[PDB]
Amino acid sequence: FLLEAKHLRDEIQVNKTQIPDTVTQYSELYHDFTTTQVGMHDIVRSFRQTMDQ
Amino acid sequence: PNHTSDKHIWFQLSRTRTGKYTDYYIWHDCTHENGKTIPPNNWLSVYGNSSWHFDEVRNQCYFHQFMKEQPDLNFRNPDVQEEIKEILRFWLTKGVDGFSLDAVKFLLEAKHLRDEIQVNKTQIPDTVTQYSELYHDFTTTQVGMHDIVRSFRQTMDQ
Ligand SMILES: *[C@@H]1O[C@H](CO)[C@@H](O[C@@H]2O[C@H](CO)[C@@H](O)[C@H](O)[C@H]2NC(C)=O)[C@H](O)[C@H]1NC(C)=O
Ligand SMILES: *[C@@H]1O[C@H](CO)[C@@H](O[C@@H]2O[C@H](CO)[C@@H](O)[C@H](O)[C@H]2NC(C)=O)[C@H](O)[C@H]1NC(C)=O
Ligand SMILES: *[C@@H]1O[C@H](CO)[C@@H](O[C@@H]2O[C@H](CO)[C@@H](O)[C@H](O)[C@H]2NC(C)=O)[C@H](O)[C@H]1NC(C)=O
Ligand SMILES: [Ca+2]
Ligand SMILES: [Ca+2]
Repeated sequence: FLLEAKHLRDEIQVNKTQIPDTVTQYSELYHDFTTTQVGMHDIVRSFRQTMDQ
Repeated sequence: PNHTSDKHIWFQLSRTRTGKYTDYYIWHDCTHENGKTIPPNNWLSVYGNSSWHFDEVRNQCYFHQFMKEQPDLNFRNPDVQEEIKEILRFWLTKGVDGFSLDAVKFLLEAKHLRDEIQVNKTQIPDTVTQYSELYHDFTTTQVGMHDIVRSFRQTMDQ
Protein backbone atom coordinates (compact mmCIF):
# COMPACT_ATOMS: atom_id res chain seq x y z
CA PHE A 1 0.00 0.00 0.00
CA LEU A 2 3.04 2.30 -0.13
CA LEU A 3 2.69 4.00 -3.52
CA GLU A 4 -0.37 5.08 -5.49
CA ALA A 5 -0.91 6.38 -9.01
CA LYS A 6 -0.34 10.08 -9.63
CA HIS A 7 -2.93 10.56 -12.39
CA LEU A 8 -5.77 10.04 -9.86
CA ARG A 9 -8.06 8.14 -12.22
CA ASP A 10 -11.14 6.12 -11.30
CA GLU A 11 -10.80 2.37 -10.82
CA ILE A 12 -12.73 -0.23 -12.80
CA GLN A 13 -15.91 -1.51 -11.17
CA VAL A 14 -16.47 -5.24 -10.87
CA ASN A 15 -20.16 -4.72 -11.74
CA LYS A 16 -20.04 -2.36 -14.72
CA THR A 17 -23.79 -1.62 -14.55
CA GLN A 18 -23.83 -0.76 -10.84
CA ILE A 19 -24.83 2.84 -10.07
CA PRO A 20 -21.64 4.84 -9.37
CA ASP A 21 -22.92 6.35 -6.10
CA THR A 22 -23.97 3.00 -4.57
CA VAL A 23 -20.45 1.50 -4.43
CA THR A 24 -19.02 1.45 -0.90
CA GLN A 25 -17.47 -2.01 -0.36
CA TYR A 26 -13.73 -2.43 -0.89
CA SER A 27 -14.41 -5.68 -2.79
CA GLU A 28 -16.49 -3.92 -5.48
CA LEU A 29 -13.51 -2.32 -7.26
CA TYR A 30 -10.42 -3.64 -9.00
CA HIS A 31 -7.40 -2.11 -7.25
CA ASP A 32 -4.90 -1.38 -10.01
CA PHE A 33 -4.05 2.24 -9.14
CA THR A 34 -3.71 1.88 -5.35
CA THR A 35 -1.72 -1.35 -4.80
CA THR A 36 1.68 -2.49 -6.11
CA GLN A 37 2.67 0.55 -8.15
CA VAL A 38 6.01 1.07 -9.91
CA GLY A 39 8.83 1.86 -7.47
CA MET A 40 7.61 0.15 -4.28
CA HIS A 41 10.14 -2.67 -4.68
CA ASP A 42 12.83 0.00 -5.00
CA ILE A 43 11.73 1.40 -1.63
CA VAL A 44 11.92 -2.08 -0.09
CA ARG A 45 15.41 -2.54 -1.56
CA SER A 46 16.40 0.85 -0.14
CA PHE A 47 15.24 -0.35 3.28
CA ARG A 48 17.35 -3.49 2.86
CA GLN A 49 20.36 -1.39 1.84
CA THR A 50 19.89 0.78 4.93
CA MET A 51 19.73 -2.31 7.15
CA ASP A 52 22.86 -3.73 5.48
CA GLN A 53 25.03 -1.13 7.24
CA PRO B 1 14.18 -6.97 -28.20
CA ASN B 2 10.43 -6.38 -28.08
CA HIS B 3 9.24 -8.14 -31.23
CA THR B 4 10.21 -10.15 -34.30
CA SER B 5 8.75 -10.66 -37.77
CA ASP B 6 6.03 -13.15 -38.68
CA LYS B 7 8.52 -14.76 -41.09
CA HIS B 8 10.86 -15.61 -38.21
CA ILE B 9 11.40 -19.31 -37.60
CA TRP B 10 10.31 -18.86 -33.97
CA PHE B 11 6.86 -17.65 -35.02
CA GLN B 12 6.59 -20.35 -37.70
CA LEU B 13 7.22 -23.03 -35.07
CA SER B 14 4.99 -21.30 -32.51
CA ARG B 15 1.95 -21.10 -34.79
CA THR B 16 2.04 -24.91 -35.20
CA ARG B 17 2.50 -25.71 -31.48
CA THR B 18 5.95 -27.26 -31.87
CA GLY B 19 7.76 -27.81 -28.58
CA LYS B 20 8.99 -25.04 -26.29
CA TYR B 21 8.37 -22.54 -29.11
CA THR B 22 4.63 -22.84 -28.36
CA ASP B 23 4.86 -20.12 -25.68
CA TYR B 24 7.26 -17.53 -27.09
CA TYR B 25 4.30 -15.38 -28.17
CA ILE B 26 1.19 -14.08 -26.42
CA TRP B 27 -1.68 -16.23 -27.68
CA HIS B 28 -5.32 -16.05 -26.65
CA ASP B 29 -8.68 -17.47 -27.67
CA CYS B 30 -10.99 -15.34 -29.81
CA THR B 31 -14.19 -15.63 -31.84
CA HIS B 32 -13.75 -15.44 -35.62
CA GLU B 33 -16.72 -15.88 -37.94
CA ASN B 34 -18.02 -14.61 -41.31
CA GLY B 35 -14.84 -12.62 -41.89
CA LYS B 36 -14.88 -10.80 -38.56
CA THR B 37 -12.94 -11.24 -35.32
CA ILE B 38 -13.98 -10.22 -31.80
CA PRO B 39 -10.83 -9.19 -29.89
CA PRO B 40 -10.37 -10.23 -26.25
CA ASN B 41 -10.37 -6.56 -25.20
CA ASN B 42 -10.31 -3.03 -26.61
CA TRP B 43 -6.53 -2.55 -26.70
CA LEU B 44 -5.39 -0.58 -29.74
CA SER B 45 -2.20 -0.71 -31.77
CA VAL B 46 0.14 2.27 -32.08
CA TYR B 47 -0.28 2.47 -35.86
CA GLY B 48 -3.87 1.34 -36.27
CA ASN B 49 -7.03 -0.48 -35.29
CA SER B 50 -6.48 -3.43 -32.94
CA SER B 51 -3.61 -5.18 -31.18
CA TRP B 52 -5.09 -8.68 -31.61
CA HIS B 53 -4.90 -10.48 -34.95
CA PHE B 54 -6.42 -13.86 -35.77
CA ASP B 55 -4.38 -16.74 -37.19
CA GLU B 56 -5.52 -19.69 -39.28
CA VAL B 57 -3.10 -22.48 -38.34
CA ARG B 58 -3.45 -22.01 -34.58
CA ASN B 59 -7.06 -20.74 -34.66
CA GLN B 60 -6.17 -18.13 -32.04
CA CYS B 61 -5.39 -14.43 -31.81
CA TYR B 62 -1.86 -13.14 -31.30
CA PHE B 63 -0.74 -9.83 -29.84
CA HIS B 64 1.15 -7.11 -31.72
CA GLN B 65 2.04 -3.66 -30.40
CA PHE B 66 2.87 -2.03 -33.75
CA MET B 67 1.72 -3.94 -36.85
CA LYS B 68 0.01 -7.20 -37.74
CA GLU B 69 3.31 -8.44 -39.20
CA GLN B 70 5.23 -7.82 -35.94
CA PRO B 71 4.26 -10.43 -33.33
CA ASP B 72 5.19 -9.43 -29.79
CA LEU B 73 7.46 -11.65 -27.71
CA ASN B 74 6.63 -13.04 -24.27
CA PHE B 75 9.10 -11.86 -21.62
CA ARG B 76 7.26 -13.78 -18.90
CA ASN B 77 8.87 -16.91 -20.37
CA PRO B 78 12.51 -17.32 -19.22
CA ASP B 79 13.43 -19.04 -22.50
CA VAL B 80 12.86 -15.80 -24.43
CA GLN B 81 15.13 -13.98 -21.97
CA GLU B 82 17.78 -16.67 -22.47
CA GLU B 83 17.53 -16.26 -26.25
CA ILE B 84 17.89 -12.47 -25.94
CA LYS B 85 20.94 -12.93 -23.71
CA GLU B 86 22.43 -15.33 -26.27
CA ILE B 87 21.90 -12.77 -29.05
CA LEU B 88 23.48 -10.06 -26.89
CA ARG B 89 26.51 -12.26 -26.21
CA PHE B 90 26.83 -13.14 -29.90
CA TRP B 91 26.88 -9.48 -30.90
CA LEU B 92 29.17 -8.50 -28.01
CA THR B 93 31.82 -11.12 -28.81
CA LYS B 94 32.22 -9.73 -32.34
CA GLY B 95 33.59 -6.38 -31.14
CA VAL B 96 30.50 -4.17 -30.82
CA ASP B 97 31.13 -1.52 -28.17
CA GLY B 98 27.54 -0.82 -27.17
CA PHE B 99 23.82 -1.20 -27.72
CA SER B 100 20.88 1.19 -27.90
CA LEU B 101 17.69 -0.58 -26.86
CA ASP B 102 14.56 0.48 -28.74
CA ALA B 103 11.02 0.48 -27.33
CA VAL B 104 11.73 -0.81 -23.83
CA LYS B 105 8.49 0.67 -22.45
CA PHE B 106 6.44 -1.82 -24.51
CA LEU B 107 8.04 -4.98 -23.10
CA LEU B 108 5.51 -6.14 -20.50
CA GLU B 109 1.72 -5.96 -20.43
CA ALA B 110 -0.90 -6.67 -17.78
CA LYS B 111 -1.98 -10.28 -17.31
CA HIS B 112 -5.59 -9.61 -16.26
CA LEU B 113 -6.43 -8.41 -19.80
CA ARG B 114 -8.81 -5.64 -18.74
CA ASP B 115 -10.14 -2.81 -20.87
CA GLU B 116 -8.38 0.55 -20.77
CA ILE B 117 -10.05 3.82 -19.80
CA GLN B 118 -11.36 5.92 -22.67
CA VAL B 119 -10.41 9.59 -22.85
CA ASN B 120 -13.98 10.41 -23.99
CA LYS B 121 -16.15 8.42 -21.58
CA THR B 122 -19.31 8.97 -23.65
CA GLN B 123 -17.79 7.83 -26.96
CA ILE B 124 -19.40 4.72 -28.45
CA PRO B 125 -17.17 1.71 -27.65
CA ASP B 126 -17.06 0.42 -31.25
CA THR B 127 -16.03 3.77 -32.78
CA VAL B 128 -12.64 3.99 -31.01
CA THR B 129 -9.72 3.24 -33.33
CA GLN B 130 -7.05 5.92 -32.72
CA TYR B 131 -4.19 5.11 -30.36
CA SER B 132 -4.60 8.57 -28.76
CA GLU B 133 -8.19 7.86 -27.63
CA LEU B 134 -7.22 5.53 -24.77
CA TYR B 135 -5.17 5.90 -21.60
CA HIS B 136 -2.39 3.30 -21.75
CA ASP B 137 -2.01 2.04 -18.19
CA PHE B 138 -2.10 -1.73 -18.85
CA THR B 139 0.18 -1.85 -21.92
CA THR B 140 3.12 0.46 -21.10
CA THR B 141 5.57 0.53 -18.18
CA GLN B 142 4.34 -2.47 -16.20
CA VAL B 143 5.97 -3.91 -13.08
CA GLY B 144 9.17 -5.81 -13.85
CA MET B 145 10.35 -4.10 -17.04
CA HIS B 146 13.12 -2.26 -15.19
CA ASP B 147 14.22 -5.63 -13.81
CA ILE B 148 14.55 -6.89 -17.40
CA VAL B 149 16.64 -3.83 -18.31
CA ARG B 150 18.85 -4.42 -15.27
CA SER B 151 19.22 -8.06 -16.31
CA PHE B 152 20.40 -6.87 -19.73
CA ARG B 153 22.92 -4.58 -18.02
CA GLN B 154 24.12 -7.46 -15.84
CA THR B 155 24.56 -9.62 -18.94
CA MET B 156 26.57 -6.88 -20.64
CA ASP B 157 28.72 -6.43 -17.52
CA GLN B 158 30.47 -9.75 -18.20
C1 LIG C 1 -24.59 -6.63 -10.67
O1 LIG C 1 -24.40 -7.68 -11.60
C2 LIG C 1 -25.57 -8.47 -11.77
C3 LIG C 1 -25.25 -9.59 -12.74
O2 LIG C 1 -23.87 -9.94 -12.58
C4 LIG C 1 -26.69 -7.59 -12.29
O3 LIG C 1 -27.73 -7.56 -11.32
C5 LIG C 1 -28.97 -7.31 -11.99
O4 LIG C 1 -29.09 -5.95 -12.38
C6 LIG C 1 -30.41 -5.64 -12.80
C7 LIG C 1 -30.41 -4.33 -13.57
O5 LIG C 1 -31.58 -3.58 -13.23
C8 LIG C 1 -31.29 -5.54 -11.57
O6 LIG C 1 -32.63 -5.92 -11.91
C9 LIG C 1 -30.77 -6.45 -10.46
O7 LIG C 1 -29.81 -5.73 -9.68
C10 LIG C 1 -30.10 -7.69 -11.05
N1 LIG C 1 -31.09 -8.49 -11.74
C11 LIG C 1 -32.28 -8.72 -11.18
C12 LIG C 1 -33.46 -8.22 -11.95
O8 LIG C 1 -32.39 -9.28 -10.11
C13 LIG C 1 -26.17 -6.18 -12.51
O9 LIG C 1 -25.11 -6.22 -13.47
C14 LIG C 1 -25.63 -5.65 -11.20
N2 LIG C 1 -26.70 -5.50 -10.25
C15 LIG C 1 -27.36 -4.36 -10.15
C16 LIG C 1 -27.46 -3.78 -8.77
O10 LIG C 1 -27.86 -3.81 -11.12
C1 LIG D 1 -8.10 -0.16 -40.04
O1 LIG D 1 -7.67 1.20 -39.97
C2 LIG D 1 -8.15 2.02 -41.04
C3 LIG D 1 -7.29 3.27 -41.03
O2 LIG D 1 -6.94 3.64 -39.71
C4 LIG D 1 -9.62 2.31 -40.79
O3 LIG D 1 -10.28 2.82 -41.95
C5 LIG D 1 -9.84 2.26 -43.20
O4 LIG D 1 -9.04 3.19 -43.93
C6 LIG D 1 -8.54 2.67 -45.18
C7 LIG D 1 -7.64 3.73 -45.76
O5 LIG D 1 -8.33 4.53 -46.71
C8 LIG D 1 -9.71 2.31 -46.09
O6 LIG D 1 -9.21 1.72 -47.28
C9 LIG D 1 -10.65 1.33 -45.39
O7 LIG D 1 -11.80 1.10 -46.18
C10 LIG D 1 -11.07 1.88 -44.03
N1 LIG D 1 -11.90 0.92 -43.32
C11 LIG D 1 -13.22 1.07 -43.14
C12 LIG D 1 -13.82 2.31 -43.72
O8 LIG D 1 -13.89 0.24 -42.54
C13 LIG D 1 -10.34 1.08 -40.24
O9 LIG D 1 -10.54 1.22 -38.84
C14 LIG D 1 -9.58 -0.23 -40.52
N2 LIG D 1 -9.67 -0.61 -41.92
C15 LIG D 1 -9.45 -1.85 -42.36
C16 LIG D 1 -9.60 -2.06 -43.84
O10 LIG D 1 -9.16 -2.77 -41.60
C1 LIG E 1 -16.35 13.58 -26.94
O1 LIG E 1 -16.31 14.60 -25.95
C2 LIG E 1 -17.07 15.74 -26.32
C3 LIG E 1 -16.91 16.78 -25.23
O2 LIG E 1 -15.61 16.63 -24.66
C4 LIG E 1 -18.52 15.33 -26.49
O3 LIG E 1 -18.90 15.56 -27.84
C5 LIG E 1 -20.31 15.79 -27.88
O4 LIG E 1 -21.04 14.58 -27.76
C6 LIG E 1 -22.41 14.75 -28.09
C7 LIG E 1 -23.22 13.57 -27.57
O5 LIG E 1 -24.19 13.19 -28.55
C8 LIG E 1 -22.52 14.85 -29.60
O6 LIG E 1 -23.65 15.66 -29.94
C9 LIG E 1 -21.26 15.46 -30.18
O7 LIG E 1 -20.31 14.43 -30.44
C10 LIG E 1 -20.65 16.46 -29.21
N1 LIG E 1 -21.56 17.57 -28.99
C11 LIG E 1 -22.08 18.24 -30.01
C12 LIG E 1 -23.44 18.83 -29.78
O8 LIG E 1 -21.49 18.38 -31.07
C13 LIG E 1 -18.67 13.86 -26.17
O9 LIG E 1 -18.29 13.62 -24.82
C14 LIG E 1 -17.77 13.06 -27.08
N2 LIG E 1 -18.22 13.19 -28.45
C15 LIG E 1 -19.07 12.33 -28.97
C16 LIG E 1 -18.67 11.73 -30.29
O10 LIG E 1 -20.12 12.05 -28.42
CA1 LIG F 1 0.71 4.76 0.98
CA1 LIG G 1 5.91 -6.61 -25.45
